[PDB]
Amino acid sequence: NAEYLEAKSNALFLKLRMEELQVLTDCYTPEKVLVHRQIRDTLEAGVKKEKQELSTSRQILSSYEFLGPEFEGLVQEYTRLKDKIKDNRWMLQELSKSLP
Amino acid sequence: DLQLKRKMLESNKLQQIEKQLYVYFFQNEEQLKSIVGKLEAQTGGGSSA
Amino acid sequence: KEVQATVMDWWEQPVQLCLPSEERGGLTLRQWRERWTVAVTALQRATGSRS
Amino acid sequence: EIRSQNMKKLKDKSEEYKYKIHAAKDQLSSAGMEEPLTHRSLVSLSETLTELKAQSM
Repeated sequence: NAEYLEAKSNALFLKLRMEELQVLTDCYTPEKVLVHRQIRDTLEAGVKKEKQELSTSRQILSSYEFLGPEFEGLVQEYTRLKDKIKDNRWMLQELSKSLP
Repeated sequence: DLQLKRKMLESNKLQQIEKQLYVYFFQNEEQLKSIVGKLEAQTGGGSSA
Repeated sequence: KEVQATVMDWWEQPVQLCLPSEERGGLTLRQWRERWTVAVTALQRATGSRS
Repeated sequence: EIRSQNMKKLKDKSEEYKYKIHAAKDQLSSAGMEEPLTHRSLVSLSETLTELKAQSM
């Protein structure tokens, strides 16, 4: 009984493995493999370019962050004021077009 | 599950070609235009300029 | 479970959506697939062939 | 006694499977298929590029 159960377990495992390998042979034909290679090369070139840009930008931001919280408050205020001026100008332009 | 999906690819030739479309896209643009154009011409549409 | 995952990859072919901005013949792959799907659907409508 | 007979059939089938698995491994190698060229590996690589553009913006 012990021998029989062992033989049954081994046969089921080998069937499963055979069927897996047959599916992989159907999926990756030489033509497709070539395409997958082209796609890789484009993706790899993109990953490399973006990793370099991220590294340069992170280096510049680190120089401003060194001028303290007070500067950041000033920058926030400046930015708020520029945004309000831009909104008011935008409102004046829209009232002139309506003089029928 | 494998027997059902293999059968599905052997019966439907149009689905097989669909699955090959990305291959044509990266290897042969002319073929891609041709394969998609042949399928569009067969469909009569009178384009006005 | 691993074999089931492999069967799934074979059926979906996910590698076709990995480069969206690539244009060939002035159109993206998606656009081409869409064109294909519209054409296949038009052919199926003409050819009474109710799928 | 029935199980002993069935065990003989199972051993023969196991030998048949081992033979088909070798033949399939040989066909994949001739097609130049490497691990990084798989759907799963390439998707994984595209997902990494999107993540990096988001970090750069």
